[PDB]
Amino acid sequence: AYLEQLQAGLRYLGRAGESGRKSLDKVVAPVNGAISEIRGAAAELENLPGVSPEMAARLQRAMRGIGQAQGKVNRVVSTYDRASRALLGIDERLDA
Amino acid sequence: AYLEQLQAGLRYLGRAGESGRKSLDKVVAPVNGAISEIRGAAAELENLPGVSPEMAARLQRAMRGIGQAQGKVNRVVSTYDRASRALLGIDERLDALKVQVNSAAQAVGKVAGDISPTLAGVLPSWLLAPSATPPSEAAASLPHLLVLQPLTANAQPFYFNLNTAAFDALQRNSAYNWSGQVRLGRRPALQSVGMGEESILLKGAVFPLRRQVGNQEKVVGLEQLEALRRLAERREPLILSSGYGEVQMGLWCLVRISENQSALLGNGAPRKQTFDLEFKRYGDD
Amino acid sequence: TTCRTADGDMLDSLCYHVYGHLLGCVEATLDANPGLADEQQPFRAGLLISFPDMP
Amino acid sequence: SSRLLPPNRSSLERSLGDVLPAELPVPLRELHDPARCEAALLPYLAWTRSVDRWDPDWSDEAKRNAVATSFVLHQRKGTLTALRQVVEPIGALSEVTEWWQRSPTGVPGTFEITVDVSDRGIDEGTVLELERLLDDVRPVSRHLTRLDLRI
Amino acid sequence: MIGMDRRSGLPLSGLAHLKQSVEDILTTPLGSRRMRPEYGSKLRRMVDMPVSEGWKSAVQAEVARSLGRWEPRIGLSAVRVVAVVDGRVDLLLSGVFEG
Amino acid sequence: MIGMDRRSGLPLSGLAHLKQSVEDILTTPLGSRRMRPEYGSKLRRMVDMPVSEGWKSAVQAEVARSLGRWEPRIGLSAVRVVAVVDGRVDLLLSGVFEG
Amino acid sequence: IIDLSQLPEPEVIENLDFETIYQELLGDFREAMAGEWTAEVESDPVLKLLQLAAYRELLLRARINDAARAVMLAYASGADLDQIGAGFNVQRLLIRPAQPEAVPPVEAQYESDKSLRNRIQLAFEQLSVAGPRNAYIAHALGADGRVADASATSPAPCEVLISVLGVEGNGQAPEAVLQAVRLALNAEDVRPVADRVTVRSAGIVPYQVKAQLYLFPGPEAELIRAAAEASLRDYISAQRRLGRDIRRSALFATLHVEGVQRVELQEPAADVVLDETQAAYCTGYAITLGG
Amino acid sequence: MIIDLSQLPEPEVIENLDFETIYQELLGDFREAMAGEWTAEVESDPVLKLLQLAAYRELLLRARINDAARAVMLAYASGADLDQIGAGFNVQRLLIRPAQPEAVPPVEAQYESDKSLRNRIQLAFEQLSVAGPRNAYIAHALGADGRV
Amino acid sequence: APGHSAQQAVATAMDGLAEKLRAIAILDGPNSTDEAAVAYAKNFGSKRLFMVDPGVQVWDSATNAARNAPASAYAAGLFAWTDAEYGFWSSPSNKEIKGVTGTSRPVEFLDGDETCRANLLNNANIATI
Repeated sequence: AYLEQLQAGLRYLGRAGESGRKSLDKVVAPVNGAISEIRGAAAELENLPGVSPEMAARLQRAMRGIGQAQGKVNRVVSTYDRASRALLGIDERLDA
Repeated sequence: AYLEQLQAGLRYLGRAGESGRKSLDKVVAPVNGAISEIRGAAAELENLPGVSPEMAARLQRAMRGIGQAQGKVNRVVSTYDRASRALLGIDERLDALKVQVNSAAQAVGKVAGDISPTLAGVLPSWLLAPSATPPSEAAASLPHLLVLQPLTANAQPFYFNLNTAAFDALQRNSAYNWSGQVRLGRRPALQSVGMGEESILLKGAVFPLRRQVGNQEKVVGLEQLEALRRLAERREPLILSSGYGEVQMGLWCLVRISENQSALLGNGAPRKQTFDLEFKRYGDD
Repeated sequence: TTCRTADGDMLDSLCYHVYGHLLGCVEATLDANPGLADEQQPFRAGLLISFPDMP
Repeated sequence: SSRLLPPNRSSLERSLGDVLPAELPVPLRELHDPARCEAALLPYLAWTRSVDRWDPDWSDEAKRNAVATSFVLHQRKGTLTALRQVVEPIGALSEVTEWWQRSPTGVPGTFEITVDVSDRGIDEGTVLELERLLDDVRPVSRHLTRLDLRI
Repeated sequence: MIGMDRRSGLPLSGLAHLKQSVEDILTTPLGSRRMRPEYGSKLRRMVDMPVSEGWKSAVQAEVARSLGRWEPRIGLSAVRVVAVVDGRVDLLLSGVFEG
Repeated sequence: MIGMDRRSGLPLSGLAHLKQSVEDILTTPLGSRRMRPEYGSKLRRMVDMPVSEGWKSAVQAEVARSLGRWEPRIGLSAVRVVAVVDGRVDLLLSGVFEG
Repeated sequence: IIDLSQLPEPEVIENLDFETIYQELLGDFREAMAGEWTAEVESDPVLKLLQLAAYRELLLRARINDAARAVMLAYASGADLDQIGAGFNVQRLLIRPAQPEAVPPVEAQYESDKSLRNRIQLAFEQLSVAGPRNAYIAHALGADGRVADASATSPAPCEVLISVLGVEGNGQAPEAVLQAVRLALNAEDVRPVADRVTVRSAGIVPYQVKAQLYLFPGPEAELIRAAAEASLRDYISAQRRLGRDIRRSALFATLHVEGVQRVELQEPAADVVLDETQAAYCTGYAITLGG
Repeated sequence: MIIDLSQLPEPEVIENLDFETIYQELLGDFREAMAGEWTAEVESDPVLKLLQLAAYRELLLRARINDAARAVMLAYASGADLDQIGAGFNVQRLLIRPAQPEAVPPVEAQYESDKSLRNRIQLAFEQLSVAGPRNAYIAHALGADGRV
Repeated sequence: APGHSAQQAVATAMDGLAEKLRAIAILDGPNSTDEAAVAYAKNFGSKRLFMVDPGVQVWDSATNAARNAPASAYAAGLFAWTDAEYGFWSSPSNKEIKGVTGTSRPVEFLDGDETCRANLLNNANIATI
């Protein structure tokens, strides 16, 4: 179900790294909505025989985009104080 | 009863901000005589349907004046000590003028709104826009000797030819920074510690009565060395563009202009202007 | 400092002609202008921009 | 766009100039105009306008005027002049009672109102709503629950 | 440096990218780029001016400015009129390679 | 800058205010203003003097002083006698615009 | 007074995923290259531009949605209801603000969200001064040591029965706090109407709950058992906030957290009723596990 | 008793923009996406024609959202955007001088400025609505004139 | 003849008067589309005619809107600005027009011999803003 999973997975991180401009609490729910939801494809893609010459360039189109989504979150988060980030507790969450 | 109220209300504040020059106690009684008395119009003007095109410009004539009355009181009061003002206790009283008069100004603005801030200084998109067409110097029938051109890239360049300046000398000093360190028993060691100042010095003469080439009904001007001055007060480097060896010379800031204008006319106009420009190479990356 | 366009005048060109640079000079123009960015960027001939000071 | 490009451009740049911006509508000013809200998010605006009673059976012309005139209704709750307009989708403005039409100094109960409602669109049902649709306009103790009707 | 071609989208790197780097300088007018107003050449202002011997030295002095800004890997040598047909002048843009 | 007209009270801003700004300089004598003694021109002292070629250069040198004080947005170019009728000389006050 | 800001999110613009945005851009790219498109044109530096563009309006459809959240009172966050409450005459007040008794320990505090949002929701119910059913409520929320009000009338007209309930501890509100509503209702009521102020207009019966929950064989039973009261101890404080009923299912559904497979209830035989007049109080709870 | 709009805190959705912090992201999203196959960051490369469109047209769409977010807030809307706030609260913009001229130059229909709508939209609450209490029977009894 | 040169009878009158006068006649096409002005230029070929078809519009103080000027007199003021400041031998095309706003037709232009509305008019011996 990776055709449904990762493309929806990048949609959460589009809300994560952008609804965090001048606030903290709106970051945690799409990040929780991604880590337990990108796992739904990291466990799904454990066993595939290389299904198509297509259908996996789509995975390369997605994982480049999710690779851009880490850079947007981890730079918007890094603009904050550490003490305001420690009370929220997403230092031990963005590593997931 | 606002026709009786606000016009009498400004009369108290005329006593407030003026009978307070070298004293404090004469301020409090007209200020108390205004705050509980401008309220008599701020509660009166709560319900008016916009009664007249007149009768509320009078309110605008009054509330501009009461707006001037806050500025007179709050500056005369501010000349005093805070401790002499705290013993009187009108720090917690002049703020009620910021409550009642603002409630009165909001009441006037509901009945009669303000005029729109009309616009008369609306210009087209030209008066701050450079004429990007090249001048008549660049289209002349003379090959350009040297070209000054700045970093803004839209400003008008200066063209050296027989119509404008036409130097005939070109000093080009170029040092190289080798620093000597004296050793005791031997020759002093030399180290390359940089590049040093490279300079270009342009001599020459402008004769501002010789007519332009081909008799174009136009002479070499008196303006035509002051254009070198205007192009030099830009605090800006210049690209030199010759036409013989390398064409892309570097960034060269202009440092010195010194003309010797003599053989004068009646109104001070010279007919020779022997100048010497002097550049230094701006060290860009 | 209100200016009026032509049918081909453009925003980053205009506030470069007014200010002299474009670092922090376009979005400050778009800030103090209601409905300017909603209009198409090749401008029409009769829209007014009030260029603010200190971009 | 393709117009923002310089005059020298390939057909590739002119094509990528028409795709890479990828303009979008901004439906943000439409959230507070009840006549321009979408029908799927209209009761979000009915919440912030504090529309007390709502029916998922009305036409949108009867749903949007309850939000647009939610100010004028909630400004004057004790009046009759918004009791006339609170019954808007049930089209009815016929008759209302007052003190001096009854000669013996009012009813025992100091004149609770028995208003007249005249509906013609819906005949089946349409009674059980009007004793509670008119409850917010009615004060808590200025009236009693006595009511009059007409079909 | 490896860039892509303007037409056909193909990534070409060595010296075909060098030639299209120059022709993006020469044919863009000033201020046509977005947020880069000091980019391009005044050669469009030199379009449809009479070919005098001062027009030649004003093109050499303006190609050298515009390539001196945004093309540091090219040392300009000379610009020469080599033919004239009706309107169509043609210029041998010769320059050594640096960088 | 937006000012009002001298006659008729109308607020005129762009360049009609520029011309009446100059004619408040040229026609006020020095010391006629209140608490501003170094305002105005010595042109009233030049009234009813013979029009020589040194009178012309003394008017150019005095308009340039008086406009240099209280009119910085005007760069003076020249002052020229263009006609002479009985007593009435008339001067083409030409100057470029700055500011 | 029910919070709308805890529902699933409304999308004013649709929020498509990354793939159908990308294929929509290629359909725009084939039509723009019409007549001169070749398969060699869509090279590697060309396609990676289109993968950027499909990523940027994924961040613009997320920007329009996040802007449209913070405009509606449904899902509006802090320092932005002050822009909305200024349109509804709602300003946050000071609950012991930054008075420096000692200068480095600054103690600044404002009104929080989700009750300021209620005061914006109660804005239009404060315009009518002729006293509808909510203006007696919304003007009685001016005090601090109470909770919200319910209005009713059984007797003869112009006799208002309002039930002033209060959340400060064990049940009964003080009578000195009860006198503040008549100081809060002087120029807000109607002048002929006359209210009686009853604090407990029906009576208080003591309630408890005793639940023998089961948790999964798995994570620790210390923070998950205590997380059941995180949705319960704020639920009991919200019952007399509306003055409305508790159910048997209120004692079930407020104990389901992440990691629950079955629950159990003994304290009611059947559910109790709490009308607009009737209210109650819960004394002390004991929720353990059966395993 | 209304609060001034000049003491409100700044909201969440309004953002200062930068062309560089959009364009340096588009460099920092495309350079890693090429994996070293594209390395000509000279401006003459025709991707930097287009990344200066995707950072310029995005900055216009980032500004339209800031333009629309000000248009739905009372402390920032102006023009015909306070008309939509005014139409919801039954407040219309005034007419100081009337619309129709009798002469050949057309007299402009003089409306009040938008700085006075913010006076009138905010005073649309503390307003005579209904004569409930003792302070409202008398203020609704100001229909006559010869009276104290 | 500003406005009175879309008619052929006056454009032929300005034609035959030009070689008597040793001048050039700056006529203008109609303000319709491009092929209405390309086919209007095919009635001539008489060495003395310089046609500028987009009637450019100018801002007005009284109207407070966009006017409609025939744009044949603007090319005459540009030729008088050219031959006195740049010389008559200089080509009076690439120079600035003052007193101007947008044109009555948006006329696109590129580089590289496209299907542009600039190269279409110029190859039909028609000048254009």
